[PDB]
Amino acid sequence: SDKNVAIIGGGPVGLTMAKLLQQNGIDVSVYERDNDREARIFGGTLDLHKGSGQEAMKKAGLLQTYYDLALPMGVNIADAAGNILSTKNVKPENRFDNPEINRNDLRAILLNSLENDTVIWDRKLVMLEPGKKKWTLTFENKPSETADLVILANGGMSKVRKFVTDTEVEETGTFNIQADIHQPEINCPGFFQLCNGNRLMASHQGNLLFANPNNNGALHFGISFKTPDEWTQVDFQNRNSVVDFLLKEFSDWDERYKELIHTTLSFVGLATRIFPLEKPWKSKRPLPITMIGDAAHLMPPFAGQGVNSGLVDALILSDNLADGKFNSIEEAVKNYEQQMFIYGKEAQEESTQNEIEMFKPDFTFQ
Ligand SMILES: Cc1cc2nc3c(=O)[nH]c(=O)nc-3n(C[C@H](O)[C@H](O)[C@H](O)COP(=O)(O)OP(=O)(O)OC[C@H]3O[C@@H](n4cnc5c(N)ncnc54)[C@H](O)[C@@H]3O)c2cc1C
Ligand SMILES: CN(C)[C@@H]1C(O)=C(C(N)=O)C(=O)[C@@]2(O)C(O)=C3C(=O)c4c(O)ccc(Cl)c4[C@@](C)(O)[C@H]3C[C@@H]12
Repeated sequence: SDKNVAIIGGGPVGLTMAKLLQQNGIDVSVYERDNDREARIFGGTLDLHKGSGQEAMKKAGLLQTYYDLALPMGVNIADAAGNILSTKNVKPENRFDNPEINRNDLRAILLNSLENDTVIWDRKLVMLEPGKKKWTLTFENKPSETADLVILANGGMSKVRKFVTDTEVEETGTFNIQADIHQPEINCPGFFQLCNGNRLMASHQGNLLFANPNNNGALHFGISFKTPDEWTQVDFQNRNSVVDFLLKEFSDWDERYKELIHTTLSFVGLATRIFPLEKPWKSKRPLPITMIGDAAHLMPPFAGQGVNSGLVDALILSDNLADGKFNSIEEAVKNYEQQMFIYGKEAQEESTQNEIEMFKPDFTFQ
């Protein structure tokens, strides 16, 4: 390689891709939407499985650092009334597939690992266009740049996939509402104490509640349900409008959980989406281009596949792009994509499948 790569998106999947390339010498860049490095990343915690997510960290020398920040966490399962199954973390296993890390923390660990100015902040890729030998990358109100390989690694809603595949995202039919509570122990004591330093999942009448009670000192919860045919007709801008819907749905549940709803300051309602690995991707492409993470195989969050498969993506493509066991870039990508279409479709089938089971009328996590 006498060339350069451009990864669109500073996600955990993108930044990883960046490290694994950079430590092999390959000249690389990460164009990130976010306005600066201390931008707050909304969402839960992530857990890197020992088979996969962890392996990539290993190969970047960051596995250790990952544990250092990660927190092993037990899981309580609950009725609407009260407790059902507790499960602590047995010390034989607290260093594996469990350790829940804060999304920002992971990025901090990743940004450290990269040379300075590897990530160009406030760069919102609006358009991608292939020239003679280089792609031309267009960013909203910033100068364009060019590169010899673009790796799309920029979210399940990537607006810029066209050169790789005509496939488009699809809503699965469920919906998720997600929120944070700061100082959970004061603002939802009832709920905090039901968690008891442990994650919490409870299900009742095709309504699922999940919670982590300790995400860097804030509780993050999720509510889930098949999308109402009524929908759409809840305003995620008016908190009163969201609260009123959740209370109608959650009327049955204990006083403790209703506190949680009534306390949340603001909600983030996004539908469950899939970007299916259905057709093979375009086999004639103007220049070399590929996709990793959710830009590749966006799938329902109901299985902890997601970041893990996506990190595997980096591990594989990065190896391919460095070992010198391929004759052209085309071939190295075209090979990574074969493998991903395999464990990828697996991960998706699994997630879809878990999705179906949970919202089935009468479900218990036991
Ligand atoms: C509610 C919820 C819960 C989830 N829970 C889990 C889980 O528990 N375990 C798991 O493995 N997965 C989970 N997922 C999926 C998980 O978040 C993703 O797999 C992973 O975070 C996505 O990694 P990524 O870097 O490929 O995507 P992203 O993290 O979305 O990274 C893309 C990056 O590109 C940036 N970007 C977007 N557009 C542009 C652009 N135009 N130009 C430049 N940059 C851009 C974004 O800002 C972002 O920084 C969950 C998803 C949701 C919605
Ligand atoms: C966003 N939503 C889907 C869930 C959610 O709201 C969570 C949260 N911390 O509040 C999660 O734990 C989740 O985001 C989350 O992390 C889950 C998770 O890790 C997981 C894995 O890895 C394997 C099997 C299962 Cl059944 C799960 C499971 C159900 O615990 C999911 C739940 C989701």
